[PDB]
Amino acid sequence: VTLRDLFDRAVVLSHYIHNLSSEMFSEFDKGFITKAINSCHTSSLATPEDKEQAQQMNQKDFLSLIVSILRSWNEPLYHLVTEVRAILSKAVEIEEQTKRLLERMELIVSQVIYPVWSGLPSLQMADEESRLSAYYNLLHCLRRDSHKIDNYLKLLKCRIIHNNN
Amino acid sequence: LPPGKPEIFKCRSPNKETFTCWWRPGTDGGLPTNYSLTYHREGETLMHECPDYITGGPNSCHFGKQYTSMWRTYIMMVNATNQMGSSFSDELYVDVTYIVQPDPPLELAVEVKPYLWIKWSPPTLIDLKTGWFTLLYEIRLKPEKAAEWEIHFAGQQTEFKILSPGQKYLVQVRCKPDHGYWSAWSPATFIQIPS
Repeated sequence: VTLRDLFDRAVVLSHYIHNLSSEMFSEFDKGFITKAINSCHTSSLATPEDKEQAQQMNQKDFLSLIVSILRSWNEPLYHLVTEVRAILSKAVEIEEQTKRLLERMELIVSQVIYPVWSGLPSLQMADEESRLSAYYNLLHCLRRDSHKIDNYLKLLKCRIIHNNN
Repeated sequence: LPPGKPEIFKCRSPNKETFTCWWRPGTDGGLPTNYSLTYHREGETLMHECPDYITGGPNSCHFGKQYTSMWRTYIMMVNATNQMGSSFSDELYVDVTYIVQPDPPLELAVEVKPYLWIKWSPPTLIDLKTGWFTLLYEIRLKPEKAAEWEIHFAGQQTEFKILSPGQKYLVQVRCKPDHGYWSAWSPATFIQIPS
């Protein structure tokens, strides 16, 4: 129930999520980086890109964001699995955990509007070239967003339950 | 007579707030009089040039915190030029998020009380307190003619303790971020254990 307990739990989840998406993206590789440029459905959002912008952005705002970003990803995560059926294995893992994290996340907000993902056709693509571009973009984007959430959570924890110490 | 296709061979951020890249003069060609580094960022058409050719030293581009964003790809190129001609490095796609490798830890001290007590500090100019950076540490140590080292992982702690004979120990500590690269080991400290 405690604003503590929860934060501790969130970071634990976020950090674990970012790891899986790394390794999954990593083994997935086995020049696509060129088409991954501007390909993420969260690009639209106003996320802080700096320590200096993260600090300048308050508790409320910062947390809505986090929930949007997480809400945004159950769609693609789900179709990623749906479509797909170790590369299968990790995806089913990420879907669960993000679900638990958004849960813990929605708890935090009570005590203290999100972008749609439409790259589905693109995953079910006739030509193998395009297919792989769309899968690569997906994964690269998830690695990015897992990282960002993790870092944002690690941050707010320090800010609120540790007054920056 | 004209350069010398160059290579941007590494980038590194020591703290997610600034970063630096480095290039090598090219696979044989003439002596480049001048170097140029240009880049763009994703979500942007606008072409930039290195903000800072000095602080990183020889053949380097240093991006201050004013030019550093986490989570955004940088597409980069070095131009090498002569009175005779010029060549362009390959484009380098680089993301600050995945090139984090901190300095080594500072002020490794060892005290000898039934145990020995190791203490260190973060490298300077990391921002740990705020949550932005998260730093894991690790400790190695060895008697003086030992084949193999002994490594003890110490998590986010800035201190640690071992239980051992009457022997001289070299001890080193390194650090990594939650996700990224191990720093280099710090310089060794020495401690004798009495009887």
